[PDB]
Amino acid sequence: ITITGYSDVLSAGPGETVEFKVSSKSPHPFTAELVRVIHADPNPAGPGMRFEPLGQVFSGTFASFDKPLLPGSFARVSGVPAAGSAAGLVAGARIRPTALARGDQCVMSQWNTARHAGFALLVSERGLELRLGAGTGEPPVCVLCAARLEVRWYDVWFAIDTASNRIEVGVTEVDGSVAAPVRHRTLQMLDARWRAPHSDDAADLLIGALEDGRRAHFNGQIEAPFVADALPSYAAPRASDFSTDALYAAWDFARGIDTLKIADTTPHARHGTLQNLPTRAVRSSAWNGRERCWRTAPAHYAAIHFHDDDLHDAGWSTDFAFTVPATLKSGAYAMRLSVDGATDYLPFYVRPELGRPGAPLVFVAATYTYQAYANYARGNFDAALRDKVGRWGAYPHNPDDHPEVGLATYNLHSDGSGVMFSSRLRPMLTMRPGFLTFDDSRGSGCRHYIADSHLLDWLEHEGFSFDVVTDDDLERFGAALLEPYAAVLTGTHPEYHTAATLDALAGYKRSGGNLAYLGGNGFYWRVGRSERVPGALEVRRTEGGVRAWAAEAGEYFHALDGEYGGLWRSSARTPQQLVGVGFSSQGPFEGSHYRVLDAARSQPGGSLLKDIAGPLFGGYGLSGGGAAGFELDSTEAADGTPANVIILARSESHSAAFGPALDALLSHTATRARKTPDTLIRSEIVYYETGYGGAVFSVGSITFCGALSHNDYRNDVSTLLRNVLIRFSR
Amino acid sequence: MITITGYSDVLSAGPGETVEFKVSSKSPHPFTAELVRVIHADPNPAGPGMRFEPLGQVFSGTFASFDKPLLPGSFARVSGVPAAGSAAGLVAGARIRPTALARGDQCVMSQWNTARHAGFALLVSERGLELRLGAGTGEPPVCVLCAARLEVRWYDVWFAIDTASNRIEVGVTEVDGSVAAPVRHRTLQMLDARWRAPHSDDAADLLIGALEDRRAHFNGQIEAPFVADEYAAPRASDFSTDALYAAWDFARGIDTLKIADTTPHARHGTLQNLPTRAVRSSAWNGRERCWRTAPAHYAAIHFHDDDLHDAGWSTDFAFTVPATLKSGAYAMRLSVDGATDYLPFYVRPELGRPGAPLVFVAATYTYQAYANYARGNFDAALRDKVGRWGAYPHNPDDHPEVGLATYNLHSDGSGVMFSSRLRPMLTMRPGFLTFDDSRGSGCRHYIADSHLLDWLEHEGFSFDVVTDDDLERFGAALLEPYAAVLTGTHPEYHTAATLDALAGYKRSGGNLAYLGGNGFYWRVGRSERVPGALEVRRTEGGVRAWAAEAGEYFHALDGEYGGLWRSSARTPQQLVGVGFSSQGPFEGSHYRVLDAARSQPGGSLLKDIAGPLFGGYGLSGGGAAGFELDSTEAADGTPANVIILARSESHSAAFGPALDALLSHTATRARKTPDTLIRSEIVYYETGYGGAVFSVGSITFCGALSHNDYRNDVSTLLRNVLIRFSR
Repeated sequence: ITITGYSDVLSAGPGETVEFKVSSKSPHPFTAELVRVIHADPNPAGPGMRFEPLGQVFSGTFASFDKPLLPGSFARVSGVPAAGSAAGLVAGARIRPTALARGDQCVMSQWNTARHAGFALLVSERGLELRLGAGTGEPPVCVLCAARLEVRWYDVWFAIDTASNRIEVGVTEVDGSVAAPVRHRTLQMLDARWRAPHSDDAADLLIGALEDGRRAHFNGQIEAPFVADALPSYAAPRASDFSTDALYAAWDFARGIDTLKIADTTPHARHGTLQNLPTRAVRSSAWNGRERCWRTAPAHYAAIHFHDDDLHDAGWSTDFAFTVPATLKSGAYAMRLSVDGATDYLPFYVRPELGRPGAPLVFVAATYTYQAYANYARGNFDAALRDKVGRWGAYPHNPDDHPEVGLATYNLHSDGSGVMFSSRLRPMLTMRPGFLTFDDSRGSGCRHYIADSHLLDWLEHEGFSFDVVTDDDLERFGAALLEPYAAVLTGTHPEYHTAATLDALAGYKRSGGNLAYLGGNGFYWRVGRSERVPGALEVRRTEGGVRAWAAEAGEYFHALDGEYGGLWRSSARTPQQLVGVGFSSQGPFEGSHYRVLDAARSQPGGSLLKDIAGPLFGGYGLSGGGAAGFELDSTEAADGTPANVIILARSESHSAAFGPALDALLSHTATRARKTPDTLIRSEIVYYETGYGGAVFSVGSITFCGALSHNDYRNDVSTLLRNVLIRFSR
Repeated sequence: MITITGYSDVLSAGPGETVEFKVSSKSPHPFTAELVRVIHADPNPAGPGMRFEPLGQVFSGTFASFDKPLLPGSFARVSGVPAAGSAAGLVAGARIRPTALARGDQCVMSQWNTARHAGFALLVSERGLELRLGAGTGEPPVCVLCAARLEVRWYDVWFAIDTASNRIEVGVTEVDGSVAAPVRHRTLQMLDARWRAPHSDDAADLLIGALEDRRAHFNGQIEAPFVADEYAAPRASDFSTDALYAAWDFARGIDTLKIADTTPHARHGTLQNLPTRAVRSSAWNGRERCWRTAPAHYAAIHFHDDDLHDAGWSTDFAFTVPATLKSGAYAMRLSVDGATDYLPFYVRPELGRPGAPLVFVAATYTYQAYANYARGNFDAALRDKVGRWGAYPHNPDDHPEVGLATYNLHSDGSGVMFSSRLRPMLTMRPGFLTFDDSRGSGCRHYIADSHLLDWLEHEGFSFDVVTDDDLERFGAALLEPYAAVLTGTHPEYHTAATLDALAGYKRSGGNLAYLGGNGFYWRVGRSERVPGALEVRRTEGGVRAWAAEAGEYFHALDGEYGGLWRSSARTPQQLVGVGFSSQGPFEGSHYRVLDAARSQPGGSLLKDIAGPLFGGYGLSGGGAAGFELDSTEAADGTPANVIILARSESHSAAFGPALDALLSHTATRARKTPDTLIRSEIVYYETGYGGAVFSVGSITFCGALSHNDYRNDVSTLLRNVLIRFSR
């Protein structure tokens, strides 16, 4: 990737600053040009790429620097002497290694590279290894304790004892009640192959990695590491076996589970800092199932889960800054970067000032959802799609070929556990104009930021001015930010929300506003977030539902904010309470048509179908060739669809590959309302008045907006949306 | 009409222990009780038919018949209290969430001296909120209606009698003021000496949830009732506490049957028929999910007009186990006027004093969870089949007076979380048929388990019997003396204690024979505080007759996290190597031997089984592999040394995957297609502790044992296993 980057914020209002951070592998400086993005789907059968060049609002040329991406989580303890004394050195931890086949993985190390002094305790398929620095002249001392370690809890340690002149390296299985508990040690004569360190041997202490030139990132859980300077007053030594004058450090990971800090409990207070956001709020060895909430039982959660592909905050220097001029209208923009024929875009949004709308409509860019899906390496970037990317001139870089940009919460880590965090402080290839997600046999295969530009393009063509706010903005400002608008429109797929963003949308309905839910599968998953950890989103896929992975029992509560994660249904807030329909069926990326219930034309809101002949409509579009496709929502009175709901149309004839949303099932033959599951395979367009003054219009299909521009913006789907927004702006 | 039925206080007793039998008999003649040992309880003409050993010379009696009633519907009784009110008047109210207003008058709170026509009652209905005041011996009661259309939401309800201003007020206000059209209604009526301050002789019990005139059982949640002696609803916090007659906080004692009064009057009460505690109250906002650490979010109780726990029937006779009566499955045959019933119980061996090499576990937790399951399938054809086969004559579908199963919904649509064993349990009767089985007997649980006990006796295997309740009490020590432990056809429901007894038994070096399907799936809650009650909350997902509400996942009885054992980090495969993977209709199919299996260890078990198929027959759905199926899953803990000896094939299309094993409708947790779940796998493996495990992973496996007079491949297979396990 010749040039890429990211921004610190994804939105800013008048007078606010966005910092852009670029990494470029060219020897020449790069150019940045401000553009407004109009249409981002490069399918020739569609409107194609469309920008408004705004080079005179902002343009620059800036020096190029190759900034690196370094995945893998670990903890650093800084400002510490080299551990050890003339009596010796002891260090250990309780561990659960989840992926020993991936090579040397360091539990704990302290390594002064220039002086070749220090220690390292690693695990691998060969067992437990101690590496001791031997000075300028000699290769490192290395002691292996051979053992076959499984994905289970172990105590591991090493002890250097000068008095008896021995090095001990040992591992013991924590649960003694199993058939064959592992207990091995290796004893080796010390023989002045080690001596007490000098003040200049000092170096940082790492947990989870080794810094001897950063490598050997650990996979799995680590709990209660400690370091001692003397013998205690065969079994594994632990922090409690020592008098506190021998303890160099004993870290208890249960303290500060919503922070990046690891606390030392000795009077030394040698605290440390986690890098690249490993997973806290996970079970530790004391967990027995009587406690499920880390907030009231921290001792059952005294572990951290490290992953050699964790990625959060690249730390890239800022190359240029941008302040929104008070005259620049609210909208979807990007900084176009250029070097040596290569392009990238840094997308961002200009947010209207609070209470000072610039248009009657406001669009919500579903950045929480974009971030949850960021850099989803789907394993689908094959020959046909790689070739399709060039023919259409689409964005060239896919996460499948570029694993250095990290994973999406829809991926698994290298140890097979679910990816619970997604950072926006890294290049987000999936949030790029012209990016293709699927090799769509019948359309463009576009999603999220790119699919949403179908709507923004259609709005501008049909003469609707609109402002833009993001999920972060609703998080910051609440319902007050939406209140001034005659209508709020969502993207194609607002899957991910916090209670604050749900509350903003609800409070907007209560203010009397109109809500146009123009997507499918909205309001499904909770995310967690925190002021302490900006730029990170947390997803825990609890209980059930349609999910790329399952959270483990007892790890259902978010680390960042302490809230119960998973499906919004599992926090008593169904989609149908917000928008009258809810996720009911999922299939492949293919669309179908709607059939008007013409009974609707008489009933309230049926005038919305004025100038749509029927009975069917919408059998076309840039997303799978059909206005009702991919993921579908339908009414359910038992989940809170209001009694005054007017079902205006219902989709039919999807392929057999469409199936029911698991969380709507009591069994494979019965839904929660005790219907057959096949009645879930349908998208229902509904309209209803909220009783607050305004109304709701919901389509319940992710591909609905992919039909808007069909046959040069003249089609039944375009007529329907014009009708809705004309109605909503009276 | 059920002429004679009854139940026992306990379902098992060891030497020197007593079982009390409680009978209701509608005959004017006395009934006889006779001890029998149950051999085979399946009345299918094509099978071994009913089979008992009469033990009338061990115990027989004759007893007077008494018609004892069944009275469903939960409520709270506060007794030993004066009649509420003062010369200034009377105020009473509560926060409620009514779940079924169409079912008629439902009493929030009442105190009614019937002889004196004195007291009050506040009720809700589709017509609104009604006050009834006693008016004295000569006159019918005063009634004040406040008309309103109430939905399933939280409301404050009240009435206030104020003599100074000569007004009666009845009112209801919707708790959530932020909704579009919040309900606020009241009715004002002039008092005019139509009510007067109570006298000491007007005293009577104060009820919450029903009226004693017992009728008008309430459906829904009640929170913070109280009594004191523009406009807003009065609440307990509005009163000086010496004007407060009582204010109950349901958050205290959530794991008890007691409701606490917070005034110095301490007018506590006792819940009847086991209403549902540990449920959300009005303050619940989603930040708390555990009642044990956030009681203020759970200060409501959910009443149901069909709750039923503890009939309170008097004991008619008792039986003490003689040291000479061997451990086994017995029953008390009741007899009067041509009518028969059976009261089943078990004789449990003494701890540490085995009487046989084998011990069988009667899965009484599973029986109880399914007790009196009214399936809606007792139609002409099955009613006709029941008479022809001479089967047990009474079905829950015809007798709602015996209450529901945890597989039913209450009349308000909420899940049935509790099942009492202190009531007639029609489904645990010899000869009771559950299904109209086109290919067999349609038998389940206690009756299906007797397929196995009959086969054991035929083949010369002596065996002792313990129940789930026994493992709860005694643990692995009760199992240790036996060379093998055998399960029933379907040990679905378990506690941490019963799982631990079986696991600890494996670690002691024992042999385990899992002869069923869908075992070790659901958690139950229980407590010594409430003997005879079992609790089920169907949390998260899985194949479930109903879904628990978010935030109500912890048991009231024991504070434990309910639902699937998977959701408490204990898969079936950790215990028996296979786990629930497919569910279908009551139909069985055959197994196919895995050709590798005969070579590696445990392959001798297939000795003298031709193959490659076997077991395409049986009294349960016509096949040894049917109904609910278990299979291996390495990701769920199937031990690496597991030997898959056979695998079922050719189940009907109606068979589908276990929901909790799915990440989506096209992928399992191990990322395979769901169709690979549709299979029963018989496995064998060594535990590493000295003994081995044999699991069949099929509910209908033992319905094949007696096929062709006990000579058949399934019978050969089980015989091989048990001789191996008893060497």
